[PDB]
Amino acid sequence: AKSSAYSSRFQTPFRRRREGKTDYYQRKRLVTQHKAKYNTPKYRLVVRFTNKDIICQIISSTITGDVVLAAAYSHELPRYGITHGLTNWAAAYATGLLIARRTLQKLGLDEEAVEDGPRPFKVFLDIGLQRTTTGARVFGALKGASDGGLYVPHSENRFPGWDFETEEIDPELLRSYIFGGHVSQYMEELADDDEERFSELFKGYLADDIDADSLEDIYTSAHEAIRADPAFKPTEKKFTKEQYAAESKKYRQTKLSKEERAARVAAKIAALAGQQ
Amino acid sequence: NARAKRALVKREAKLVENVKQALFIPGQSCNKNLHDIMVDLSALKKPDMKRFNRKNDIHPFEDMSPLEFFSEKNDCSLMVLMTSSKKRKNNMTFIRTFGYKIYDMIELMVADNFKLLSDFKKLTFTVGLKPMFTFQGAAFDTHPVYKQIKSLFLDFFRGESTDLQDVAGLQHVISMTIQGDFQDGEPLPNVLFRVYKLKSYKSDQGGKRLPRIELVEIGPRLDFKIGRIHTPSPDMVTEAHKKPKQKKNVELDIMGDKLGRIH
Amino acid sequence: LPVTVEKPIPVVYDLGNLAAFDSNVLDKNDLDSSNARREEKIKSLTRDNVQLLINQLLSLPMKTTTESVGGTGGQSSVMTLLQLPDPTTDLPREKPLPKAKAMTKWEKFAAKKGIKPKERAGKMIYDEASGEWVPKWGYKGANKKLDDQWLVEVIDPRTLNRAERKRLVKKNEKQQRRNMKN
Amino acid sequence: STLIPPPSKKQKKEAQLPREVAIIPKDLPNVSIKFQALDTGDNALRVPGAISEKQLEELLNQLNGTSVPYTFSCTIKASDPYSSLIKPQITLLYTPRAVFKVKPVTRSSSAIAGHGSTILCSAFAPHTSSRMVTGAGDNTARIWDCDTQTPMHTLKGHYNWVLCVSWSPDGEVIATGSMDNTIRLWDPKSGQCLGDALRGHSKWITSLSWEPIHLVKPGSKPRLASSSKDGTIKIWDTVSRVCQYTMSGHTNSVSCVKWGGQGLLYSGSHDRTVRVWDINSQGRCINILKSHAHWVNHLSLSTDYALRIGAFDHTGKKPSTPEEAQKKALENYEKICKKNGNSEEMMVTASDDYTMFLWNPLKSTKPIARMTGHQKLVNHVAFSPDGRYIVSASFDNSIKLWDGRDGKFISTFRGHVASVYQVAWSSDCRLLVSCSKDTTLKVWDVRTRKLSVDLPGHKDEVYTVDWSVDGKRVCSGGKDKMVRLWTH
Amino acid sequence: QNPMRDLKIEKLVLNISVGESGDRLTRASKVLEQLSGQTPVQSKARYTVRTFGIRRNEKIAVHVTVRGPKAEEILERGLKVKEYQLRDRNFSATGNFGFGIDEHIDLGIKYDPSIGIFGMDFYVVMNRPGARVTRRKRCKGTVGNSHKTTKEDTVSWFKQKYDADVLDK
RNA sequence: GAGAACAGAAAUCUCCAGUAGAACAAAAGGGUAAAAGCCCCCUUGAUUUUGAUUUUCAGUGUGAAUACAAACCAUGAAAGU
RNA sequence: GGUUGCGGCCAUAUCUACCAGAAAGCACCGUUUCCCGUCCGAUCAACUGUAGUUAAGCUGGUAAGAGCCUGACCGAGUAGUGUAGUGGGUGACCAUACGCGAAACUCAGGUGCUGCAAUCU
Repeated sequence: AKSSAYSSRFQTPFRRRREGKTDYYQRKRLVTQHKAKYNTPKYRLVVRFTNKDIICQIISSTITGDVVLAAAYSHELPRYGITHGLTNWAAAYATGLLIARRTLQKLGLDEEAVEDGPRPFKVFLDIGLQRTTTGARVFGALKGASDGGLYVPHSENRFPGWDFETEEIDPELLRSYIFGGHVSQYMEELADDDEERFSELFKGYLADDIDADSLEDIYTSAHEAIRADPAFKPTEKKFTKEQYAAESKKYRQTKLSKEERAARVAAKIAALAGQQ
Repeated sequence: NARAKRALVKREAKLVENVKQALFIPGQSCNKNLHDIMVDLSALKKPDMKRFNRKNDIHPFEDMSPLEFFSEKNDCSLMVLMTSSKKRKNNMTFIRTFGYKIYDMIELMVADNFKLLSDFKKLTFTVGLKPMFTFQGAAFDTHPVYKQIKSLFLDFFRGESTDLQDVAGLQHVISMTIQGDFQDGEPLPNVLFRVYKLKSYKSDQGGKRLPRIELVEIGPRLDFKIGRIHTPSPDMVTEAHKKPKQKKNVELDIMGDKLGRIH
Repeated sequence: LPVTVEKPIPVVYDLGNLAAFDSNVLDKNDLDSSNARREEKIKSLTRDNVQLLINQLLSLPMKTTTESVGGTGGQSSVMTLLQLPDPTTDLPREKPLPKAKAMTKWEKFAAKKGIKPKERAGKMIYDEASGEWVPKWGYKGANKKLDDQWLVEVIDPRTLNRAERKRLVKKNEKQQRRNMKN
Repeated sequence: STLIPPPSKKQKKEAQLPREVAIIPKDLPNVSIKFQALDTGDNALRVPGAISEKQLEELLNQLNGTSVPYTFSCTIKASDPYSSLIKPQITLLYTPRAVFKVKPVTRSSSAIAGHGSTILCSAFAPHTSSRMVTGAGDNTARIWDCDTQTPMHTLKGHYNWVLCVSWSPDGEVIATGSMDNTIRLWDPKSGQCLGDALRGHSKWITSLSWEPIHLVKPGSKPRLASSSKDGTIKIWDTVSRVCQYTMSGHTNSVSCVKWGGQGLLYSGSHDRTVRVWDINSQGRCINILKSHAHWVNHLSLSTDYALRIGAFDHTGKKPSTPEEAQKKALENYEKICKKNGNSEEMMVTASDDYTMFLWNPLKSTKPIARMTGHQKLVNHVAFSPDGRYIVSASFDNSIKLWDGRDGKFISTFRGHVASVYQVAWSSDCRLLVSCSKDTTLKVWDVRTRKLSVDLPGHKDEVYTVDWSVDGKRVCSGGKDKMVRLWTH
Repeated sequence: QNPMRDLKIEKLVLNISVGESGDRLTRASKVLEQLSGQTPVQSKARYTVRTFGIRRNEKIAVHVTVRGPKAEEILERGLKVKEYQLRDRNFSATGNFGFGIDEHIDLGIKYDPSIGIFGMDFYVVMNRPGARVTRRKRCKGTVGNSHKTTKEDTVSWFKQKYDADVLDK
């Protein structure tokens, strides 16, 4: 029960805020950075997590709406040899390490800028709507391109193994989460005790005969493989675009014309007015 | 108790003044097409730009008083009104002020050969950079209309003042030309207004240093027709041109070193 | 692929506002509205304007710091940025110059008797009993010790101490106005 | 803070004028040019237009018919390499590039926790820069996975300060010299105490050097040189882990040791004296050197960076057969050995008589040059990785630069505030890192004689820095118990 | 058709409104402590009423919210005293509902003459799977109408198990 | 508005909602919404250092105030503020 | 064409009322050892992609719904006012003129388009 006078008075927010996706307030700082010092182009590292997927992009800032310099996906990882735990802590480091080696190759510093020249490269990090909790896997994406070489300036507080009462960080516990040892630990925590849930979980490892000690060897082997080839081979694109087009158009309900709805208007007053 | 005070400090007069604020206002006679010129003109004035949601019946060369009633509120020295009519079609009224008092105004009818940014072969752009400025014609410097127009968009688009600048920010340029030469007695021609984004080329005859610059249209392709003009009082002009004011036989060397010349 | 472009009129540079001023003859019918051959007449002049601009821009000195990690308000060492001159074209100033000066009637009295201004050192006095510092006003101020302590040593007296400050606080507020008038 | 004095009101008007496009207009005079290789050869007299050097490189590369790019230098008084032609026939001085670029180090990784004591020494593997061992004030050593910046095999087993370490230049074995008497050999992959500790010195270990790759037979591991504070020098086996001999030559503590190029050994000691030792005489002294008036610190050899890396390039590609490695280390040494077609490796001695002497010990017993100029004592002296420039580090907060040929003074890298502790080179012979007693590190272009970028970031003094062979990463060690990896 | 959208319990609200702060307030928390196991939470006084004799910011009520089957354990033993019988009103239009009793010792709890006798506020909220879309931070949305709950589904569900009764329609 | 025993016009608890009759330090044409509202977390402030206005009897390379700017400082993972 | 992220304009994008939605991608959904966080694994964290579900979200479609947008000579050069004549008028204010100059009202139509990147029968 809401009045029609209110139906004129309310102000629609932005669709991108009406969808629960973007804070412009946070984005507003990411537009008006300093900027009274210099004109330096701002680059934005956007990281997003859906379920069963990891998206990481370097995104520019464009009046047209944006331009994306590079993109990295969690489903690019079976190209490099990871089959399960695609959304874990470790794949975020694998995602973060990937996109840096990838974007350096198109940058081409290995493998207009006059008067020196080389110019190392910085991107600032988008947070998104994710809660800033320490040890969370979002900052695992920060860890990768850092080791990849992208200078995203930051601090180490949200890294896992950050002590509370003293400002100390554990590199040793950090090493386990990079190689996913806690998973392979909790594999072994569930293998000996309560096999029934362990029957449910880890089933692809049970399908592939993959044990706990192998898991640490999986990533580390796969790391330099990424460092060998980050070069973004995109898909073979089966069923080319018109084949995707018409099949969706077989499930695609259309509006009616005014010439139809006038017959639908005239269907009412003959039925709902002229005494049944 | 204290939050608002900083806003009042932002409204303070100041020796080194801030970047002047533009204000985009839809007038009463507004349509879709003039509305989208606003947005594609807004892109150069990102971030410092505000809009309304309302039609606003203001006749500027009739009365000026509600304009300050906006301007003193939103602390915007520069104001843009939207108006199209039978006589004065597509008139984008531009206002410079002085201490929330109207310094001057200008009517600017827009021609119909315009392009929006979607009309262009779509290129990139980086939001909120300083452009470069090119004025082709001596009549910008001589003729008092175009001196004022030169006085307008320099004080409209430049944004931040600096002593120091990265190469990487130099992406785009704004080009303004008067439509051919004319005479005092020939009608004031239209405004050839184009915008490019640059492109480097290692050209090998400038050697290690100098590139070859070959532009691409990005737009928006626009043509302005001049209407009438309000002008400031000369006493106001002197106030709007004043230094903040902030030694013989006395020199600093390198390393300080206040010296005294004898003669 | 050649770079250097001449013009009939020496184009004035204003590098402080990053500006370029061609003053040459603008041919009319080249700039005809219905002329299809227009954009090249626009662009070729413009890119020859721009090419000359950067040649002055690249004729400038530049900064090379040697700082590094956590460059708080500066450039990197790999950054090398253009030392600009001043904007010579005198644009209209937005707001008049704020000179709100008075003698405030104290400075007059400071002018006659040469009471120099004090050091403006700090808030903290030293207390005896206890041996702490406990600054003068702001928290546990030396002012409001009398109203909080527990005896009197000869109608309440402590609210009178509140009252006499409310004279002297408002005496600032009364002396605020008259110097705001004059 | 202190500030630069500002530009003047006069000077502000000066910059307002439009000025100075470097047109290089036609640019048509024509002056003749002479080429000269900087080792021995002068080659002819030609006259093109005023051009860029990329054409000049392709002018010289067809003259020999190379397909090897070169560096060009000229106007030599005052040493100023159309770029030269604005300064005033003309003699061009050319020299090879060893074409590779190492990017200057600006930022870091994180600071790395670990052992709770000071850091004494560190070294990269030559085959990859992801692995790097550190010597600690703790009883243990530490190997780091530099990619993850995480510990790989916290390495227990000594029971005193692990003073000096080294990597086996093929990439197999790690030596760990300790403050008690002990040397343990190590495997990087396993992190296990490879047999018993090498025992037999009676005082602490001073310096450890490996027998180089291109001398050891194919099918044999390289041996080790050991110098210790009791004056003894013992040449150990790795296989049987029993030393071959002591040598009782020097009197005081032996400062440093290097294996020679022509199968020789070199020993600076605290007897103000350097001895020349030969393995093929079963460890027998052959030449004694008497120049210094105070005792000798940190001798180095010309070709040592080649002798350190052991048949890896900057890419670090692993060779297959031991004979191929016998070729490759020989190849890489020969590229630096015979600059003048001559196997004349050079040696410079450094000591606390504020003096360095230039030596050709095989050819003569007379020193070539007496380097002089420091005020406090020199500490750390190393050649350039092409074996061409000699740098000198000292306690007078200054880093002086010398020629490698005649011992001529070049310049001084002023800018350090406290005593310079040690320096290290970039692989492409351009950059130069240095650690000093102050917190910062400073990286120096040898070509422009200038601070590239000062880098702070530690918390305290810095004892050890080292440069990665690929030119990628930089490890650091000091008192503040943290490891900091520095890179581009 | 409920392929997933069955009708489990969200949580039990245990609540005790004590008009004063003090030992009558703190024991009421200790009543909730020994019952719920968790630490309860204290509602402050919103404004000044003074007809109850109460002013603003007085830490008036204590309450605690329990979820899971642990709630359902506690939920039965009040219905034990309520004898598996609830009345008409006693139900939201949404289908959220509750009741209450005095004498908290009627279920489990020993008398404990040093803790006194309180009465409790019982309340149960209901949900179907999918309610996170109204509860999650990112992409916050609104539940469709067919997926929503009524009193009518709530009563038919509530008679069904717990052996319960309608008690005047 | 629909709900929950004691509990009533007013005690707390659930759901629907108020374009907000959120309180906005202000007063307002207007707008802030993952807030400038509410709550929680972390912390000084009257720091130093020199070119513009002053005042000096040890005229006192400033001795201090005052004006400006810079270094710093606080927090935030960061952008930043 | 569908979808997904980052977006631009920010109602033609909303609200209300129904219905439909292959594929894929989302989502709901599985879990509580670790990291993290709550009165509460509800939220947030982690984990899993296994056990399930397209039911909601979402995406279209439907409603002479509410609102909202454009075009038109829609009022309309109207109101109004500038200016112009020793006009008329006891006043208040009215014929001629030539300058600006509007809205409400009516008709015509509507009901998000778009940027980048990636992917699906």
